[PDB]
Amino acid sequence: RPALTPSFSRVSDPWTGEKEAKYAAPYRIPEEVWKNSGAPKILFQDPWNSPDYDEVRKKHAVLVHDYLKQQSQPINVQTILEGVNKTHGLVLGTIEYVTSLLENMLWHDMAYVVKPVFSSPRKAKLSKIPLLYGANKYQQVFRGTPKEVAERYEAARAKHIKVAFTRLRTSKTPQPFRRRTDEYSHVQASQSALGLAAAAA
Amino acid sequence: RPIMHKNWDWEFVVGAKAGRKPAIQRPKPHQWYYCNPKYSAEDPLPTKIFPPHAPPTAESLDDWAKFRKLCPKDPVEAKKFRKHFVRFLNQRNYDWRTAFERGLAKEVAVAKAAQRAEDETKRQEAWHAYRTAVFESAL
Amino acid sequence: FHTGVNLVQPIDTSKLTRQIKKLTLLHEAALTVLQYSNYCNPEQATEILRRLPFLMRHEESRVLKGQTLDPKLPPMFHGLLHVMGDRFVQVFSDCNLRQIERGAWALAAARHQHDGVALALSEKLKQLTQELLDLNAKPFNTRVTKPTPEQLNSGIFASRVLVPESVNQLPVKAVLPEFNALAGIAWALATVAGEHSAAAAKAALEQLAEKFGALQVDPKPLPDADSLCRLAWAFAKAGVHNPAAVDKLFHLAEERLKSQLQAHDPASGPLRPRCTYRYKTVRGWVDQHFPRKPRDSSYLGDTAPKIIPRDFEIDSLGSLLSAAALLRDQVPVERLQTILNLAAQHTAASSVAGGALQPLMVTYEEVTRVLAACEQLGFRSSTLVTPLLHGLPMAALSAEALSQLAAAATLHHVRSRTVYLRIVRAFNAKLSVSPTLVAGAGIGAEGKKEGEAAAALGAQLLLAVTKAGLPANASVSRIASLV
Amino acid sequence: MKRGMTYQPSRKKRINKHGMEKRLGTEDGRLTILRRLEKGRWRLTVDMFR
Amino acid sequence: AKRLLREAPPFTEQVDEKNFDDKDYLGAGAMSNEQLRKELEKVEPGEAKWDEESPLIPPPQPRQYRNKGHQ
RNA sequence: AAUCGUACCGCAAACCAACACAGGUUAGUUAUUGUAAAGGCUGUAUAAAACCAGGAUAAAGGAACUCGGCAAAAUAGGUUAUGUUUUCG
Ligand SMILES: [Mg+2]
Ligand SMILES: [Mg+2]
Ligand SMILES: [Mg+2]
Repeated sequence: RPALTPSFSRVSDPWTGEKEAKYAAPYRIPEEVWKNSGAPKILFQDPWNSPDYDEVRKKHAVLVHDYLKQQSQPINVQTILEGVNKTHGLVLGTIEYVTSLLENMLWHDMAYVVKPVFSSPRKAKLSKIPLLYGANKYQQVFRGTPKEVAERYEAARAKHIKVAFTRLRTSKTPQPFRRRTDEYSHVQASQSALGLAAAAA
Repeated sequence: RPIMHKNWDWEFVVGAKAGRKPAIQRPKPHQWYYCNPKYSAEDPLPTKIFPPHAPPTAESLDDWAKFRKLCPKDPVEAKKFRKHFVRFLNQRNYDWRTAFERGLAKEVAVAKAAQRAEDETKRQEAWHAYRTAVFESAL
Repeated sequence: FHTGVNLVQPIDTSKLTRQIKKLTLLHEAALTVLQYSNYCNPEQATEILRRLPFLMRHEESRVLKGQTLDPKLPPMFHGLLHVMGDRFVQVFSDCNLRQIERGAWALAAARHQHDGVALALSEKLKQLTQELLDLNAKPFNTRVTKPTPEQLNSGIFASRVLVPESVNQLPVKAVLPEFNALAGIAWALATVAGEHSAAAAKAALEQLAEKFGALQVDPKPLPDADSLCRLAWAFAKAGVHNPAAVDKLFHLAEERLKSQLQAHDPASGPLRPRCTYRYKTVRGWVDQHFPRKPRDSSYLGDTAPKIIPRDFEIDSLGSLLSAAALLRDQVPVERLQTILNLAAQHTAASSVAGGALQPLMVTYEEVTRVLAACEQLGFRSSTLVTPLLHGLPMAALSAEALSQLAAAATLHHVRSRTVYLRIVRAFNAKLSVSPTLVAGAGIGAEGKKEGEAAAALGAQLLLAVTKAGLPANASVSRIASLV
Repeated sequence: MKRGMTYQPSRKKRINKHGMEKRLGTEDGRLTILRRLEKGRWRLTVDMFR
Repeated sequence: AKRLLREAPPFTEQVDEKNFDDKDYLGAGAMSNEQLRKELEKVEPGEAKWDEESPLIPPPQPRQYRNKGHQ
């Protein structure tokens, strides 16, 4: 249930970088009429967050992630915003909000960014060309594009073999061992029964 | 005789309520049965010792039968082998409690979060009705 | 890099992998399946499927002497298969050949029917039929160093530890190296095919039968006995009619049986099958053609090999012959007779050491399975039944089973006083009085027989013994007096 | 290093070194017991209890 | 400590993966008792001799375990 | 199948140090990628002296300090064509 800003031009996004409130008066009035009149502003707009602040943010991320998976090449943030809104309707308002969602995906390796090549660090810092983003069909354990991921895995694979044989040569176990800890108690048994009941219903 | 005890006072187990022997503060595995506030001398004594945290799937465990098959024939190695088996059994009692405490913490956090969402919804709905009245009164 | 709250996925990939490898009970499996089934990659989704059939059997064995299995478990086992079956279909397009083998086998082993999986397998079987039956085909290679973008969608390489892999040198002069993989998939398709996916499965198998028949070469490593049985039953269940393909399949089975007997020296000992011995190694596993000596490791707790049979055994001969009876009309009589004679030679040679008889243990279920096929095929032989009776314990069998065994021995013209005595002695010890004859129960049959039913069993046993011609003995005399 | 920790209690050591069974095993120990009887000490050995 | 020098002893649940039976076989449509009686009667009473067996026959020998290649 | 141990403290305000002592005290287990589940614990009332202790920043110069680069600071890490010395490692 998206809500429009007092300018009636876009929807407000659930993040700390949003500086516009949601219009909630029963009647539609221009901003200039009531903003300078001196009346309390809370009578016209809601400056707070919704009760489902965390759940809405998670839903928006899934919409962005699914759209990227349907794409076949990296695209800009502007294209992502237009594509999501066209498919589902006016649910996202700004490109900064989408960028924040993408940063979370990049941190956890759910997406990747293609960066340009620059001759000097200062040119890279001052560059203003938009970036391109892609998505991984499944979560990976390495950063970068699929070509970069393959290179990183190859280095990791070599290191693992190097370490395992060095341990064997120095009279250590090739593979570390642990003990199995029991993590199934009476609480877990009752959770499983609850899960079956919900699934049946 | 049953294999496991099923009638526990859960207020006592979690720690909100005192036990039948308040002098004991941390019951041992074999002391849980008699510290239970719902102890009764008419109930048959279980054939095995389990804490209240054990799952109901432990009734099919037979640990000493398996130990005998793995028993080394050298007495010196046998004594050490037995010592580690007793260590394994004792530790299993406190793995169940740790899982019990972590599992309940997650359920509590979910329920507390759900209540927080409902309270905010009621407050926002009440304010909206008040706001509407102001506009209607002013015509 | 994976710290904080993930707005897309509820559980980290690495943690989910840990839980899957740590499963020992169905309740623990249900906890994982019912929560994160929508976030498994093909590597994780297929691993769960393979474990489930083994977890169900484990719980059935956890029951103590005086207890019974919880009735709520079997319903939950099939519930988990259905949920994982749906996820298998969703990620089916990103699986490898080996991963598809695991998922298909689990459903086929559990006898769970799923239309979505059957349709997906039907298309895959068509694609693989023209690729794995080509002469210029190479074996599957697990030594991947720089995966392609499509290989990153299998989830194998999203790991924080070393990925185990085979260390063998792949053959470079093999013909149809992946025939066994195709045979298993086809059998699974027939078994998993449902009511709304039967037509698609049959059509895909018919194309495979035509391609298999129109082939002028044999795989360099002959297909395993298990694979041959699976393919034969794939045609039998699906109703594929192709005598050219059927005859060729039985030819391969005949060739393998002869090869095993040709390369066997009786002086060494009783015939035993050739097997693959798989051992754990630093970088993975290694397959050998012969066993190692027992070894003591400073780090591993178990150095025993995993034995994967390749030649025929009594278990597999009872399934291949069963398929032959179903497909009798499509097999020439000459080929059927040759296979039957080879089966008898395999059985006789497997239970003889030096110049003396050394019986090999068998179960009652196995004996009945073999005999049932022979009765349908009308094959009578004493060289195939005598070894089976020497190795059959007769202490926990019901009275009815003993009577049936005696009748079977007489019909097959078995000439061994020891076998007859071991049967009559066991039957006499089970026939009790009180003035009503009572025949005891056992593994062979369900329930006890009293009155006329007990008398009928005794009469049949006496008739078989009389035709056999055994000299009078105490056990037979008591039975006759009671009856 | 910090001093003053020359006593490290051990029940088995105390009984073996100063016990009644030890005092009665030698002539000199028996003379020690007599000296303590003559002076009239209420407890004869560290090992004594009722 | 947390790091073990070798694999721990098998004290936890052990799931067995040996001797798994999943092959297809025929049904239980065997002959009736009357048919067996008729077949036995039809048997010719051939006066043949018994085979020469060893005085002592060893009891049945257990079979070795088997695994599957779906690793 | 009898007999003895089972409460409470146990890196500590309960044990060894005369103390509620910044010291001493064995083994077994647990969460955590860049972090970290369970559990556990908690400080009389103020501030815009000198001086003392432990930190932070500092123009221009850079050992001129001092018995002495004491103390403090400092790209500290990895791979190198070539050269030197070797008991040739
Ligand atoms: Mg205590
Ligand atoms: Mg300065
Ligand atoms: Mg100077």
